Amino acid sequence: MILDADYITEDGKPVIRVFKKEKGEFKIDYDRDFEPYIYALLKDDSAIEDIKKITAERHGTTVRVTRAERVKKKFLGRPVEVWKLYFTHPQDVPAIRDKIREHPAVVDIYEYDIPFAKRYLIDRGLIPMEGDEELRMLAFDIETLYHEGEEFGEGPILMISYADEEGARVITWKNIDLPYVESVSTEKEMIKRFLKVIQEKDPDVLITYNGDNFDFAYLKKRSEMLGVKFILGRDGSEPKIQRMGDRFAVEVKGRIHFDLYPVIRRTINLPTYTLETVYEPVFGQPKEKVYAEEIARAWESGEGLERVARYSMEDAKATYELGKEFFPMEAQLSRLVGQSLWDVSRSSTGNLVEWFLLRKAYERNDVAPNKPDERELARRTESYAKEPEKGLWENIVYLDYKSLYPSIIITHNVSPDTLNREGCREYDVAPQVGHRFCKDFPGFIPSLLGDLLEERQKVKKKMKATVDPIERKLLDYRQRAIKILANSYYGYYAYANARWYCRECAESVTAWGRQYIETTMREIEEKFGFKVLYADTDGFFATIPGADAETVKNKAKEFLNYINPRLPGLLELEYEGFYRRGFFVTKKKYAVIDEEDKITTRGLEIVRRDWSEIAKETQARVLEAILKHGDVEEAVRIVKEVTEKLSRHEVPPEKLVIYEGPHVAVAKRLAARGIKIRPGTVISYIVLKGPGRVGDRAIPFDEFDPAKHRYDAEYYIENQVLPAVERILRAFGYRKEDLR
Ligand SMILES: [Mg+2]
Ligand SMILES: [Mg+2]
Repeated sequence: MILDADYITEDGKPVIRVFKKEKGEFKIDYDRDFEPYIYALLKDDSAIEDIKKITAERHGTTVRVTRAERVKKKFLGRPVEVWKLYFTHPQDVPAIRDKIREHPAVVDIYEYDIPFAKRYLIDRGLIPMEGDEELRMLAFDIETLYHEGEEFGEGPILMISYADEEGARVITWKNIDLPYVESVSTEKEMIKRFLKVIQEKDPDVLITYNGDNFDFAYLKKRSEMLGVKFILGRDGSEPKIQRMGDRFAVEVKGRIHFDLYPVIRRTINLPTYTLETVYEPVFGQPKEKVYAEEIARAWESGEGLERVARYSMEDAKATYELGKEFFPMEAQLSRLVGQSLWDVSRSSTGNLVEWFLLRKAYERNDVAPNKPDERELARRTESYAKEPEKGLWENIVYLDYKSLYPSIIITHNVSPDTLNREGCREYDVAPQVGHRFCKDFPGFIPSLLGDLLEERQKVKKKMKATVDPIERKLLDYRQRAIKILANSYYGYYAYANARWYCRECAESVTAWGRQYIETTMREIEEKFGFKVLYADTDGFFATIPGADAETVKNKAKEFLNYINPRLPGLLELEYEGFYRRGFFVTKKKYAVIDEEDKITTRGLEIVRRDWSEIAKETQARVLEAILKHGDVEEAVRIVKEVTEKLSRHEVPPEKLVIYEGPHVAVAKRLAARGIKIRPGTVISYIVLKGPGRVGDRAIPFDEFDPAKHRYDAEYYIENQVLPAVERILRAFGYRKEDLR
């Protein structure tokens, strides 16, 4: 199994290194014979003898064109000739290319910014992560003493923990009694201990959380002074700290540094992500955080410390198992796309599509377009972008659309190379946007999308016919990845930095989308007696007013296999679900309840950061009276009861606690217990009645006596409780005033 590729240089020449892991042992294939190159379109062949003499310099030495050969290719569905120019070292390219294209006989130059090792993987047709191999993985984390007045680097490494299928321990230079900790002389001897560990297990994959921006940039700095050589690469080098966007990323030769942060900030959507945050949504339960306890352990020798140890092995374990959760999808994405997991786990879907197109382009001898320069990219930033029935309804079906966009792309053959072509004998016309797409031949993108979809279907048959749990799981992920990629083409067409950019294609796919949803919703109403209540870009909610639940489910099935044989191409409507009751507020706000009594809402619940218990309980009760019981007036009543108790200081002070000027206040009775507070802390308080603004006197929930402190009743009624139900009831005709 190919893990990755890079290159080094001897006496001015590149040498490719492919890191493999096959049948138990690590291997390194070297290749001294690959050559860098680019392309050029010349106004007349006679100019090459001029171009072969252009020159530049690097490291004080002269750089030239090695060889030049005339070649036949395809550019946007039009045959054409170009010259392939070779060189000696890949870095020669960045230093001589500009000159070559500012020559008069040059229309343009192509494929001059494809990194050498990826160029190699694509041209030699090698595909990383392809086998059936078992890779040893292992995570690790460090803990450093907070030195208030920072100077990033200053302050030893208190702890460092790792995690493997074989347990999970912690190593330290202090004394601590626990069946899983380790104590040694100094931090230096700690760091040497750490290195000796990895050297022993020799992991193929190292897992971390934000390891690209903290953990490696620390173990390093505080090692240049402890006088130790932080060696981890199977080649004996130190981790290579590179630069991606405006932040950084770290690489470890021979291995694979998997940083969860990027993936998670893309696979799971949350308001504020955090190791303990993201750990709960993945599979069940909590962990603990926000310490200033490091300060306590620093001042006392005894303990507090023995608790902080737990924190560590926990970061370490919570890390090893989340990584074990997102590795499969990222590995299949790598195999599907043709690039390493290091790069794939750190890129956007837009880039995944690009890397996929460049490979196919080479495969089919299609020359690639260039990325946008400052101005082109400047233009490409001018963006592109009915009402729901009102009231309470019942016996509702939701009809889903299967692959809407990629479906339209294939059916109408929408591609940059088929756009408004001259002399086209057969073509389709884009709805309101009159663009003509030629059908005299298959379009570049369309063909590839078509091949992808039927591929997914062959994997599904295989997944439904295999009986082994391990193969079934593998085929399942491979199957989902084709889906993620396929549903990314539409967005790609409108991606400013995209090589195969096409605004006429995007607007068109969007226009056809509305025509199809329009005609489908018209059929079901005029020929089957339904009434559409809400519509999305894809599916829609509908029902037959005053009919039995089974009468609606069955009538909807009759509709499906009546409209599909009538729909062109691969598009289909698919039964999705049934709901007993629901109401739709605006273009993206609604609430529904399934038969099992489960309630779902979109854009209605608390998006706050300062929510409280009593505010969350009341909104839930309002939604239950309406959806589970179909009683609007009962909801309205429930909201008055609550504001009444809360106005008569009767509400149990427990449900009033909140997490994260009022803050400036909490920082006082806290800075009293000698507890300092900076940006990453725990702020749990309760609002009280005070001599100033209605929401500025609060104190830690600790300091609370049912006879020394009362609670600011109006803060809860106005800032919190009402704005948690106002929008829902505003849809049934009520206002703020009918709630107090
Ligand atoms: Mg950490
Ligand atoms: Mg830790």
